[PDB]
Amino acid sequence: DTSVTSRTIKIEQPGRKEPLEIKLDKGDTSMEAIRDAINDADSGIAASIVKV
Amino acid sequence: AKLNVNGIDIERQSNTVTDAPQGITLTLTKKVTDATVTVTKDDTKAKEAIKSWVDAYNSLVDTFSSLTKYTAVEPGEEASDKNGALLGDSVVRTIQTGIRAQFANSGSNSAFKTMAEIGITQDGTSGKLKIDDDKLTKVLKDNTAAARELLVGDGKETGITTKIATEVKSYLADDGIIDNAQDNVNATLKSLTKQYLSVSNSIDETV
Amino acid sequence: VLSQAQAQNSQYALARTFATQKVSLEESVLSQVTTAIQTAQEKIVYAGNGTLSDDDRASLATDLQGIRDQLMNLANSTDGNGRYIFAGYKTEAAPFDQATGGYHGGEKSVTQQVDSARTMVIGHTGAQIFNSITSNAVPEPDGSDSEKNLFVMLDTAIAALKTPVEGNNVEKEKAAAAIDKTNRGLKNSLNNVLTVRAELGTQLSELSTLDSLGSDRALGQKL
Amino acid sequence: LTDLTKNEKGRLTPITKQQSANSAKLTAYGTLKSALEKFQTANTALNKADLF
Repeated sequence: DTSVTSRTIKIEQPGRKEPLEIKLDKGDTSMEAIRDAINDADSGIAASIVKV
Repeated sequence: AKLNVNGIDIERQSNTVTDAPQGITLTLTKKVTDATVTVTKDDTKAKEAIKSWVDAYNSLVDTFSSLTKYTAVEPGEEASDKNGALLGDSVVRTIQTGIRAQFANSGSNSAFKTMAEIGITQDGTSGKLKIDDDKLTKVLKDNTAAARELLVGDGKETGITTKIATEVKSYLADDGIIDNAQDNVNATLKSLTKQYLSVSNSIDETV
Repeated sequence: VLSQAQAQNSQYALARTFATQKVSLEESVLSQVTTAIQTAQEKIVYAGNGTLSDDDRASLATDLQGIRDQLMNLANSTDGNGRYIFAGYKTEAAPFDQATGGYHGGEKSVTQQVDSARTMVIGHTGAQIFNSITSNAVPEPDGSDSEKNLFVMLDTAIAALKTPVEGNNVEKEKAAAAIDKTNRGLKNSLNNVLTVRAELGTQLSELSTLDSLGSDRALGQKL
Repeated sequence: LTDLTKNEKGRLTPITKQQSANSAKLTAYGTLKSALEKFQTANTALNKADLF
């Protein structure tokens, strides 16, 4: 959404003790921005973009 | 061309598929069933770049020390003995101080605040950099993002390498300590050449 | 009368050569002082991390102790003739103690006449290269008073570092404040060392060239 | 005339020594710039992020 300014992605796994939090600013709703956010955290979860 | 990668259907116009997933180029030769492509991370390129950077720095420090090489004379007679060289010049002092100041990073988001954690440390007496391969390899394997954002950083104004490059470029480009040094010493050379011509004229007049 | 005036200029020239050798040794020792100070700054920045184990801080403390050992060894360096370059006016007296590091040489700065016309402080007191703080540098916010000696700065640093500060919020805060003030004190000390090199460097570069030019002018005036 | 030329050479001895020192300084600056540019090449080779 355009209105929100702070965003969090919470990922819970059975093997992971404390759920992972991914932080997104206001201007990072772009798909490339989400990929970079999820990759840069280096939590073991890899995000990618596939053009069908 | 029609293929299927991890349950996603891909259709292309050629036998070189490149954007599924982005960053993998596949060359198709014949129809295949359930092939496996494994991509694993390698850190050889980064370690080679770091090693070459350290070697270049060590060579630079050797040259800098040679320009300051001095030989003490026990009785007190004065001779060349390579003692003079470039002693007392503020240029070498400024260059070394700037580089060593840049060794301490500013505004690094990573936990590491210096180059010791990555594994490059300097002997106190020698003042030259040396690395430990095992710790460096382990750090590259575990936290590559932290090392990248420490050394490369944002690539513009944050990180050890970019700050070193910025200050070195400032020195070399114009009015920088080494470039201003070259300009000022060239003006000094012109004045000294005029002085040598004047000395030749004085020799002619006296003789 | 050529021989006598030439001998006078030659004895001033011998004083100049001894001064140049002394200040060249000063340049070498001060360069090794600069390399050590930079290593100490790197070590303190490593210690600047918020969280560390007891082993890490103990290793940092022993490395800093080694750095101080090298630094005083350079400060207590003996010249080839057996004198101490940084002793001051009296060469025979030891410049610094191994433990306290106090200045035992002549307080009055040694005055060597490079020429009859020009007289200045050629040799510097051994204190100045550790025991002087410039005013142009930014003051340390923690305290108005800044202890002059370079030794006592990093000694206070190791004093804060050696004591296990974990477990008490007030003690962690005091350790952090001590580390902050000691690192900015290291920066101020490095500024002082750089200024000392600039003054000494001019003496053995532009002033030494000035001495050579004055000798040439005296030769021309005699001629 | 030989004594006058000898005295002129004696006066030039600081001057010619300074000339040789200036030539040595220029060669030192050339070598230092070569080493500094080699180091700049190595640094910029490190500055690329795709290695990580």
